[PDB]
Amino acid sequence: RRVSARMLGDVMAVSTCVPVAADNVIVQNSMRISSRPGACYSRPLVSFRY
Amino acid sequence: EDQGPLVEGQLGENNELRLTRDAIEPCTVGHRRYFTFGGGYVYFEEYAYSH
Repeated sequence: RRVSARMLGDVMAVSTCVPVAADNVIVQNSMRISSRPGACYSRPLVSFRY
Repeated sequence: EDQGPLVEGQLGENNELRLTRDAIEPCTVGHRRYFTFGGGYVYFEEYAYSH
């Protein structure tokens, strides 16, 4: 099942993720960081509701 | 050997014994890590051995 993990050394931990419908998610028209010129996010931003 | 002197080292992966201690990282709050040791594991919390 879809889960998130992080190395706990030689073993891994796991947490169950909650699903979200597609209609409850939207991508912004731009990524631009007006507060810091020269810095750009590597992935697009999003806004959603559970 | 059974009668040999004690050597300084650090544990590694898959029960590997490293002779150099250089895997230093900044201390993080709420530390927690299992590490393979022999046939089982060794539990650590807040960088302190547990059991």
